[PDB]
Amino acid sequence: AFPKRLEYGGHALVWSGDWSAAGARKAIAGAARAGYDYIEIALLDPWQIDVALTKDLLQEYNLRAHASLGLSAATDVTSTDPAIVAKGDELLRKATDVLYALGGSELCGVIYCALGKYPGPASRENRANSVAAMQRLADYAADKGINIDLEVVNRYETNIMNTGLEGLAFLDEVNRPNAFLHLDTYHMNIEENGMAKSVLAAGDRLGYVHIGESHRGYLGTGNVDFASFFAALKQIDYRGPITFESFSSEIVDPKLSNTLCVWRNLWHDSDDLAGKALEFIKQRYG
Amino acid sequence: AFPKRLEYGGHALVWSGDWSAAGARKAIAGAARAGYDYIEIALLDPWQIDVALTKDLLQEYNLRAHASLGLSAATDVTSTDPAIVAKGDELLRKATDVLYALGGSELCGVIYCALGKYPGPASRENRANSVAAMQRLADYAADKGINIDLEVVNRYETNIMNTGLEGLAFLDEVNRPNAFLHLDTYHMNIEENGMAKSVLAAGDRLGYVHIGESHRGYLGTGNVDFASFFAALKQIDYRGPITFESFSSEIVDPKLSNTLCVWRNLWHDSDDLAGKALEFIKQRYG
Ligand SMILES: O=C(CO)[C@@H](O)[C@H](O)[C@@H](O)CO
Ligand SMILES: O=C(CO)[C@H](O)[C@H](O)[C@@H](O)CO
Ligand SMILES: OC[C@@]1(O)OC[C@H](O)[C@@H](O)[C@H]1O
Ligand SMILES: [Mg+2]
Ligand SMILES: [Mn+2]
Ligand SMILES: [Mn+2]
Repeated sequence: AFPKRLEYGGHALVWSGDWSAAGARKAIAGAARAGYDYIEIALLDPWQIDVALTKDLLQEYNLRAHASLGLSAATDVTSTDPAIVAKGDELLRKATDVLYALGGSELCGVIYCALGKYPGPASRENRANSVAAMQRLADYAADKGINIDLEVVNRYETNIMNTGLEGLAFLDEVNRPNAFLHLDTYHMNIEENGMAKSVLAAGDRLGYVHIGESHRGYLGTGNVDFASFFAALKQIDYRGPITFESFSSEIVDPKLSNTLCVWRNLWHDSDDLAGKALEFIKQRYG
Repeated sequence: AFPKRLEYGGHALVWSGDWSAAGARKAIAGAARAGYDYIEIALLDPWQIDVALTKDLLQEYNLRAHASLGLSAATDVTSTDPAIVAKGDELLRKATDVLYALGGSELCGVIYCALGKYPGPASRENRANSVAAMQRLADYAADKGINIDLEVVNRYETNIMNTGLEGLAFLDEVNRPNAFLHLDTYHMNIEENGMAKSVLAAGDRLGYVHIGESHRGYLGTGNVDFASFFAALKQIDYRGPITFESFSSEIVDPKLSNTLCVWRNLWHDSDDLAGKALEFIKQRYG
C-alpha cells in the first residue's frame, strides 16, 4: 500500500466542466478557497490534460490532486473483444502516467468497466476480463507509487459490482497490495442494506470515500443516513481520502454529465455548496 | 376524475416475467393468495395480452386489475419525430382499451416518455410534446372512465420529471381532471428532498403510489424512510392504489428487467416476498 492520510477533497465538477487552462484554475482555486486538501480531477480523456499547466496550478494554490475516471464502450476492460480491452489497458496506463507526473497517489472511480447502462447482466468472462485488467493496472501503478481504488456504483452505472460486499469479493480476486475498495454514499443509498455493513466488512480494504447526497446536491438536504456511515468509518478508524462529489446542470462536462443523467439544477453557487459540504463532513468526521 | 379507493396491489413482476395464459394464472393466483385487492399488469406490449382469458382469471380469483407501462424509443411521445409520437399515441390508446376491458380505472407508470436512460437532457419541444400527448391520452381515457397517473422516476429512467414538484408543474400544463401524479418510494429515495415534501405538495393530485425498497427487494432491508413517507400519506389522507413493486433476476421480463438494470437476485420466493410486503404496508398505513 502507498501512503494514505485522512484528507478532504472536492471533485472538479463542483466548480468546472472542462480542464482547459481556465477550467483547471477555476476548479483548483475553488477547492483551495473552500479549504480542501486536494482536488479530484476527472480523467475520462487523460490525453487532453495539460500536465505542466496543472502542476503549476497545484503549486500556485498549494493543493494536492487525486484522479478518478470511468471507461467508455471503446475502452471497456470487461469486453470479450480483446482489442477493446487493450484500448482500456492503454487509457488506464495514460491516466496513471498523468497522475504520476502531478505527484498524485490515488487513481479511483469506475476504472474496471464502461461507466453507464449495460444491456444485460455481466458474464463470468466479463468479470474475469475486468479482474485481469485491474491486476495489470495495479502492477503498472505500483511502479509509480499509485494506489488504485475500485468505486462501487449503482445498477445504472455498472453491472459488475453494485454493493460493497460484491466490491470486496472482486477486490480479493484482483489480489494486489495497492488495490482498494472505493465507497460512494450516493451509490450506497440505492444498493446497500443500510450504510454500515459494507464499511465494517471492508476495514483496512477501504481506501477511498465519496460523500454524495441521495440526489447529488447539497449535503443534508436528501435521504442519505450520514450518521450511520460516519459511525462505521469511526469504528474502522478510516484514514484515507474523503471527496465531496456533487453534480448540477449548472456545470456540465458534456460526456460525464450526460452519462450521469444530471438533468436538474441542484445548486448554482459552487463556493456556497463546497464550503457548506466541507463544514458538514468535518462536523461529522475528523 | 373517476373514483379512487384505498386498495393494495402487487406488480405482476413479483410473480411472472411474461403475461402468457400460465404467467397470468400464476400472478393472479399469487396476488389473491397473498391477500392483495388488485394486480398491476405491465402492458409494455398491450397487443400481447389475451384479455378475455385474463378477465376470466380475475373473476375466478376475485381480483381487480390496474395497468402500468413504459414507452420505448419506437413509441416515445416526447419525440420531435411525429411518426414516433403517433406510434406512442396508438400504444397508449390500446393500453387504455385493454384496461377498460379488464374493468380497471387506473393507467399509471412512465406513460409520458420512453422508460430508460436518455443520452442527453429534454428540449422544450420534448416537454411540450409530452404535455400534448398526455392531454390527448387523458381525453381518450376520460371517455372510458379511466384516470391516468404519471409516475415520477429517477434520472436514469426519464429526463422529463424526476421529482413530485416537477411532476406537479407538468400536470399544471396538462390541466386535465383525470390526470394525476404517481409517486414511487424507490425513485423518491434517489431524487426527493426527504419523503414528505412532494406528497404534501400533491395533496388530492396524488393518484397512485408504488412501494419499493431502495434496492427494489424485501421492504425494510434497505434505506427508504417509510416512516416519513407513510406519515405524509396520512397527512393528506391518501385514498388510492398502493402497489408493492419489486424486481429480482429470479423473475425476468426480457425487455423491462434489462431496462431497469435488475442485475441481482434480491429474492427467490414470490409468495414470501409478497406476503411480507403486504404485512409491512398494512402495519404502517390504513
Ligand atoms: O417504477 C417503475 C420503473 O422503475 C415501474 O412502476 C414502471 O414504471 C412500470 O411501467 C412497470 O410496469
Ligand atoms: O460516482 C461516480 C459516478 O457516478 C464517480 O465518482 C465518477 O464517475 C468519477 O469517475 C468522476 O471523475
Ligand atoms: O460480476 C457480476 C456480478 O457481480 O453481478 C451481480 C451478481 O449479483 C453477482 O453474482 C455477479 O454476477
Ligand atoms: Mg369471460
Ligand atoms: Mn463517486
Ligand atoms: Mn414504480
